[PDB]
Amino acid sequence: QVQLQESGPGLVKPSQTLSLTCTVSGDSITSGYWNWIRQPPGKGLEYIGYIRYSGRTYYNPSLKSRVTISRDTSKNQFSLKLSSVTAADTAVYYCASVYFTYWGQGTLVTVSSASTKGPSVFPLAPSSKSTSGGTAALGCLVKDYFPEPVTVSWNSGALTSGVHTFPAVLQSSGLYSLSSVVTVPSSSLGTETYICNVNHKPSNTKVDKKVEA
Amino acid sequence: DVVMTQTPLSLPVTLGQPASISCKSSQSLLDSDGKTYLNWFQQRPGQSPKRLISLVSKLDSGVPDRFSGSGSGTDFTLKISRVEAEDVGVYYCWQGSHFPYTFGQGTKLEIKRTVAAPSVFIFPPSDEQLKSGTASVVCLLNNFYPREAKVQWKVDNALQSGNSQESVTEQDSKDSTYSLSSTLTLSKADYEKHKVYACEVTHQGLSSPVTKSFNRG
Amino acid sequence: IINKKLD
Repeated sequence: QVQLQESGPGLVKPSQTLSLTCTVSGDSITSGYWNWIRQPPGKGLEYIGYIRYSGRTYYNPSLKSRVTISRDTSKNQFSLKLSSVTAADTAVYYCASVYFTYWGQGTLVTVSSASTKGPSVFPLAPSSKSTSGGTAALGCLVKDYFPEPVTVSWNSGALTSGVHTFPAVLQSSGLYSLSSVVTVPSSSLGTETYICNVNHKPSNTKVDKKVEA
Repeated sequence: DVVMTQTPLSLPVTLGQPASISCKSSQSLLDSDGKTYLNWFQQRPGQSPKRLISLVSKLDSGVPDRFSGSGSGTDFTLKISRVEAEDVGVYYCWQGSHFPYTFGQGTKLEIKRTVAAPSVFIFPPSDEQLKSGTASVVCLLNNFYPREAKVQWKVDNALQSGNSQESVTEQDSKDSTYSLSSTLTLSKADYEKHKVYACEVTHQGLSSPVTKSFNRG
Repeated sequence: IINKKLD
């Protein structure tokens, strides 16, 4: 099947230019149609436009004066440029194949003059008061970062079931914070190592935190 | 452009019951080539939209036959004969017969499932965070239904007010449950003044309130 | 399965 993945800066200052790239695996972009579409916070979907098998582009006339879509067939990548951004351009941006059959995972772009800042990562330590019979909870507190999002994985992706990463909350400081927790067997404590892996792309920070009982 | 409008925007549905979503467009979508390019996406929580229905009623690949679609020209309906847990998400109608393609606001389908009580856990702040001057005490409510829950903090039996913040996950696509975090925020200085930190939970799934607490030692 | 006008 065709796989797509978008990449680009999560933070853009007002009146600057947003740049995003979509990398396509499994089929050549010389052949299809390649779409961009965005999802502003709580505000449905907005079509941006496409580039064709031949390089021809179509742009949503809502954006066409500030938008460019281009491609690098050598890298099997197409890209998005949206100039003179405002907070109205804050959204999740997705790339997608023809007929929107295959999708990337999306990338959040935040339009703001505030500075980026990576998170502090504190352990939510399993105790006797975070164990319910056979079940113990442990986690990571991911605090005071901007902008969204952070990605949290456990033991580098080997621990998938039982994970809850909570939605971030905007504190009155202007910084975000969330917790990621996981439930595991109480028998696994002391013998199984548990590490949360925090990715904050907007600040180019990755943090690994060992969580000990 | 062509405007798409969905109703309701919010749709609570009991597991196993039917569900209906209406979509209306400001223009006919019947093209002169005989085709009607009204389509539906399903956006599962934390995922991108996915093709659900194409051309009013053709189910896209991998879509269960509990889904149906209907209408002509300007009035459209998405139907789920029996709602199952995997149906959690936002549903968008969209239009591909006029450029630009345009999308509905989306209807959020929330699932009513069996009532189930949370499992409650409490976490003391790590010694490391205290060195920064702030204390975060986390109380976790895991896998419960419905989303409504009362979480009170008590510090040495003193009811806490205005220093807490809650966050709730989207409901699970397999379990239809919620999980909740409640975070109590104090200065290190104030955290060191007191001994017992308690998280007290009431929920429709509980005969009695449940308290989790720790001794700061 | 075509769901869209492309041009």
